[PDB]
Amino acid sequence: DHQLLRYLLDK
Amino acid sequence: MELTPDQQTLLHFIMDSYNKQRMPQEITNKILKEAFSAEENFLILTEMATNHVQVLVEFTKKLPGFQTLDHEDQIALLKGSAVEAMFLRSAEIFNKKLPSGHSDLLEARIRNSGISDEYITPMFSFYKSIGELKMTQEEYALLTAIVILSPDRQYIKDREAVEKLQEPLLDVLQKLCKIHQPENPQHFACLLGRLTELRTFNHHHAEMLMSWRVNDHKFTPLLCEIWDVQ
Ligand SMILES: O=C(NC1CCCCC1)[C@H](C1CCCCC1)n1c(-c2ccc(CO)cc2)nc2ccccc21
Repeated sequence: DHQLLRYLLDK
Repeated sequence: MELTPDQQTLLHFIMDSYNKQRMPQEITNKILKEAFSAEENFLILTEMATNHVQVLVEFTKKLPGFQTLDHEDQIALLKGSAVEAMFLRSAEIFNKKLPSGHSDLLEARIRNSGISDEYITPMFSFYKSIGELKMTQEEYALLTAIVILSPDRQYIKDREAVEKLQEPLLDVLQKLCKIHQPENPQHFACLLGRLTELRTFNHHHAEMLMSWRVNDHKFTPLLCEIWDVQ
């Protein structure tokens, strides 16, 4: 779903 | 009454992390210098808000214990606080002292920026009410962390894990409030009370954005998933 927020959080 | 060495370390860590934000001077100087059309102002806000969300994710992941939380609760907290954190930051910026007549011009420029009349009133009432608190940068930084680490957000699987993370930040803020303002012993209560007003802005936010007097309401993909706009 929210893959942009997920990407920013998991970096 | 005074802060413990752990609390002092916590406060400074939050403060440095909070200062990675775009300078209040950069925002005010941009809109005070030139008068813009609603189209340009919508685009300014969209650029401002994308930078804000990016820096907010970085601030949030540096919050002690945030990385130890369940990954689904992490998203929920960020989605839950992003609009509130944005209005609290705008409120911070709005209430920074500027030369004579500058704060008046800034206010008049936001008022005719392109937003609907109906949303200007609760927004400016919230800003002016935040100013009446005469908040320090420390207080703004801690209250932002407290807003982010709210255990009573929607779709939180483990409230207790979030509670345990927000409690040391509340303790620090309360110690600060009772130090800077012993004259107003209700200062801490007033700060926490503003948080319930921030929550209202979250509810009508998508309507606020679509109400802008522009032909096309174009948002960045990041703002689209954070704000739930198309
Ligand atoms: O730039 C801005 N906000 C950013 C957001 C991310 C965090 C930093 C501030 C904008 C706009 C001001 C009018 C011209 C275009 C930008 N703004 C608002 C504001 C106006 C409307 C909405 C919702 O529709 C939300 C916020 N309040 C401000 C108070 C002070 C200085 C800017 C302020």
